[PDB]
Amino acid sequence: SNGEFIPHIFYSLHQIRKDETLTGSIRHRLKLCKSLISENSEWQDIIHQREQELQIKRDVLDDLYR
Amino acid sequence: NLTVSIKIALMNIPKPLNSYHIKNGRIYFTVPNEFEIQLSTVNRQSPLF
Amino acid sequence: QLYEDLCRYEDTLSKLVESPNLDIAKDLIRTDEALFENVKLLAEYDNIYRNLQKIDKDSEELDSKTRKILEILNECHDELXXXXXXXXXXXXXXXX
Repeated sequence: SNGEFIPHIFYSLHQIRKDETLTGSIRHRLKLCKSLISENSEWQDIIHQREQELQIKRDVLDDLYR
Repeated sequence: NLTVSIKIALMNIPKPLNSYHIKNGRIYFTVPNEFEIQLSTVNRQSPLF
Repeated sequence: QLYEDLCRYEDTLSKLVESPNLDIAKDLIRTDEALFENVKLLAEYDNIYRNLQKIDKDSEELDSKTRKILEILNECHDELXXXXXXXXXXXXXXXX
């Protein structure tokens, strides 16, 4: 997901933690973050499989030449 | 069968259909049920594009 | 884990407007760091997925090539055998 929308919330959150509209805006951005993350070792395994296909075919052509 | 076997070979065959027997001019695949028979069918076509 | 992070902030602020202590803010900070790290990892995972898609496309291309070769083969088989030899034998029997 996008990582540029999170420090914007952290700035105001820092201000509130140091001290309705401020926390209201913070929540208004946090909802957009909720919908964003909701919309958006494992892949390694998958990588190998895809290449497995490529390797078998290369071996066949190499069977023709040799 | 050589033409069908490569298109069937590329597509995503469901899990209960991974086992099949390529018969002389057809693909005969089974899955057990009852009614004194086995849920097996013979498939054969022509297009591929 | 990324969603509970976003909910804790709203809950803590909602409790701060009505009143409510200092510890919950530190909890918010650690929560912040965790959220950031999770986001970055997620992005990297997305990129790797893209690579996987590319490899898939390549495989499809090779399959198409193989299919075409097979078709040309079937044509070459339909172009050409013993019947012609028999007609040549009978033709030799007709010439002599």
